[PDB]
Amino acid sequence: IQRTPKIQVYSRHPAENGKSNFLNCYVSGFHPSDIEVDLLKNGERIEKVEHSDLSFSKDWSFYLLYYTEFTPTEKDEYACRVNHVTLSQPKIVKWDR
Amino acid sequence: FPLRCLQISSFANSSWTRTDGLAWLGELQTHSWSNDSDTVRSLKPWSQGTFSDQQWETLQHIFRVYRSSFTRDVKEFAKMLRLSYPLELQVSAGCEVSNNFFHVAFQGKDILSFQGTSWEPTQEAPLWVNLAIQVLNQDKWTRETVQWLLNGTCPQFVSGLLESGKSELKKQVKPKAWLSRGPSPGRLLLVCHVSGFYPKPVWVKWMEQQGTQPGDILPNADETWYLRATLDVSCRVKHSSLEGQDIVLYWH
Amino acid sequence: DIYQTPRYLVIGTGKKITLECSQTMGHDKMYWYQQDPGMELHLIHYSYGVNSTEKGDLSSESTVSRIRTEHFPLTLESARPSHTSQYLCASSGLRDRGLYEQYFGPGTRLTVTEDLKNVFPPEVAVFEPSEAEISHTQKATLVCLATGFYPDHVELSWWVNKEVHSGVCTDPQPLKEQPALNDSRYALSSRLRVSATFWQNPRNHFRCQVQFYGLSENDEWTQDRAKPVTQIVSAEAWGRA
Amino acid sequence: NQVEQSPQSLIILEGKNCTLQCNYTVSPFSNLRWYKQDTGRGPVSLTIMTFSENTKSNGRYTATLDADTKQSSLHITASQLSDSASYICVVSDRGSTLGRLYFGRGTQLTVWPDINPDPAVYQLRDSSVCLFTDFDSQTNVSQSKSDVYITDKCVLDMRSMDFKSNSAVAWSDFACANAFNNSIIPEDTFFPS
Ligand SMILES: CCCCC/C=C/C/C=C\CCCCCCCCCC(=O)N[C@@H](CO[C@H]1O[C@H](CO)[C@H](O)[C@H](O)[C@H]1O)[C@H](O)[C@H](O)CCCCCCCCCCCCCC
Ligand SMILES: *[C@@H]1O[C@H](CO)[C@@H](O)[C@H](O)[C@H]1NC(C)=O
Ligand SMILES: *[C@@H]1O[C@H](CO)[C@@H](O)[C@H](O)[C@H]1NC(C)=O
Ligand SMILES: [Mg+2]
Repeated sequence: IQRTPKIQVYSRHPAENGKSNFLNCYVSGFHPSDIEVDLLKNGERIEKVEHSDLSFSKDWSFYLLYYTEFTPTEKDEYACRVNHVTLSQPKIVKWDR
Repeated sequence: FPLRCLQISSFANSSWTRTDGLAWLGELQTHSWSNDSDTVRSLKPWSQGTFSDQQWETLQHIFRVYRSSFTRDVKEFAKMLRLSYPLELQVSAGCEVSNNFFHVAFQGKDILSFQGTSWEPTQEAPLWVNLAIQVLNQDKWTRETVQWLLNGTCPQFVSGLLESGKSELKKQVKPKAWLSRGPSPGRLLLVCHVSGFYPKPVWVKWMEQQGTQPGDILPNADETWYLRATLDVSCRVKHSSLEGQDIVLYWH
Repeated sequence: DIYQTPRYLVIGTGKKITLECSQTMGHDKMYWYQQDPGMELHLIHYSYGVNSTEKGDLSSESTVSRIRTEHFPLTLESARPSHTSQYLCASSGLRDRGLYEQYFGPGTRLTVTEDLKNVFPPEVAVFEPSEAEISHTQKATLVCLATGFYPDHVELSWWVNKEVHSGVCTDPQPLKEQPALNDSRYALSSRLRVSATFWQNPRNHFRCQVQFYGLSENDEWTQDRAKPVTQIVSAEAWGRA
Repeated sequence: NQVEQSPQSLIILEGKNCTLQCNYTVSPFSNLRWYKQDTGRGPVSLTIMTFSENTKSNGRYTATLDADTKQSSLHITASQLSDSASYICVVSDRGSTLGRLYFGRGTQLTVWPDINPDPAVYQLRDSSVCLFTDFDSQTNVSQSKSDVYITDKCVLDMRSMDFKSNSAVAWSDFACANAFNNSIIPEDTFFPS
């Protein structure tokens, strides 16, 4: 129950409405390692989302990446929800277009 | 390019554990290992290195024994030292091409390491770590076996790796950049986006005005990176891929 | 260097038994086992050092207290007829080689009864050889019989003029005089066999010492009898031509 | 049970050498011990070996260590009467004091005398009592049927005259010519008057 996560959301390529892209959510600097990360679309979490192997850095805090294939549109809103022990309630960062 | 063998062990309670591990050859991960995998997985088609197939099974066996032993050992140290669950130990082994290292950490804090021919606790380590060291240093065979891997095996292995799979290591990829408008702090927010580069090292500044805030280097799924540089009010980017070509973007 | 006192210990039910185990060498690792005569060794308690006490294989009502490095006492909150067994103490530590070996304690036999009045001192009677044995085999066999005692905590040796061991054997385990009662008295038999000549010389003194372990000073008594304390009973014998 | 150990019990004659076994499925394996436990006393460590070794000697005791097939056997050489005991084989799974210890149930060893037998039943006067004596190992004594008490076989050695004999005292109208009726007896037995 020490260090709290840091969520950053971004896309591989410059998002264009109608062109395929990759949504990226990067969580880092948290401790301990138990964590719940989900990519949201219009409030609902995306089910086919792949992530990388949990890893830590030189300061013994953990980072992680969740990503998925997506085609951004004008009406579609996206976000990345995270749950940690250092949080009272699941914090959510939205992806700015 | 250091070879870092990482390991994260979580102990929810007395009877629920998981220990997963991975290996970073430089900025690029080369192996993977999960609690529910009886073997070690190979990510890149050269994670075996130059080591023979009749010897790669020896490393396979060793880590299997280590994993089940480490888990029972921490479970038992928890009883001895009255340590209260949950417990989180990370282990940062490794070496390079040739000093090595073996640091372990408890609840995200350094408590000990393997210096010399045995285990030596850290400076700001709690008192009860001395109890662990006193018992860790009783196992003679384990102490020499770490040496047999750190001083001889691992340095010979990284040699084999850095040869078998060097094309992917000196691999250069030219990035791409674009400028955007950030949420106005009559102040505005200039944002210089950079993505797709390789390797990790990079230099991006808002040229240079003494107010540029070059953000962290965020990773992409394709083993590349992403950078977001901001300014509160052109933008210059130099990378190894694009030789000399400084990616200057004009506003607006 | 690991001692255990006492070697024998008879107590009444309901009371609290406390077994002393000590060591001189500075080993932090000590054990407690329970063994039934003929069965194996089960772990009931161990310790990694002071204040550390762990439960072993069997979940025994026994409890231990490691407060000094050199001591490791074991305690029964309330005795019972099923808690009658032998209790062995042990200790791990760096020996002659580079390995951490285990030294075992001498041991402590324990007997729980229903009433301390059931404890009876042994009765010894030395029997004298046969003339047929001296005529057929030219050897003489003496026989010591200690009977009617409780519990089965009895040590026997042959004192000649000096305790001897050659030409001597004794029962491995006593035999109960009443096979029915859950708490019966016992009996033992040793044997001394020297040459006929040695026995026919009247300048020889033969004595059969039976070491009985019984009640102590702290123990209570409610009857018109002498408390069966740790005493010795015997019977003498002289040669004859 | 991870540490098996055969044979359960056995009975041999003196002078002969036997071989006791001990098969373990404990892993990982660090060291392995053998203990000798007299009836009434505590375990006394005969030897202790690690996987690199496969033969250690304690004078007349020689344990081996088949580290590949995970077994180990103790070879008691020139077994005398003093070797009658329990033989316990325990395997540790660590090289420190942080390990578990795995005890086998042990092997019960009995050593009998190789008997010039002159079986006879004498009668002894008090200070009554009978006496079965001077028979060979094959002769066995049975117990009672009530008020009759009979002991087991017992071996004495007069190291003086270099002589060893068995014995079995019985006591209780009780006649010595009917005492060992529940027990088998040779037809070449002596009875006095
Ligand atoms: C290149 C591919 C990489 C893939 C991902 C890799 C990730 C690697 C992460 C970590 C690697 C750690 C190093 C690997 C293990 C090297 C040493 C192994 C020694 C070992 O297994 N030793 C085992 C087996 O040994 C036993 O069995 C042996 C025979 O089989 C002998 O009989 C021994 O005497 C006997 O003891 C022992 O049981 C050790 O106790 C194992 C744990 C000790 C390791 C270091 C622990 C550090 C302290 C942690 C706890 C602190 C306090 C917590 C409260
Ligand atoms: C231990 O933790 C796991 C995961 O939280 C849980 O499912 C399990 O029931 C726990 N066990 C105990 C003893 O509480
Ligand atoms: C990790 O693996 C062991 C068996 O190898 C298992 O018993 C344990 O519960 C596992 N932890 C998990 C699945 O969370
Ligand atoms: Mg000490």
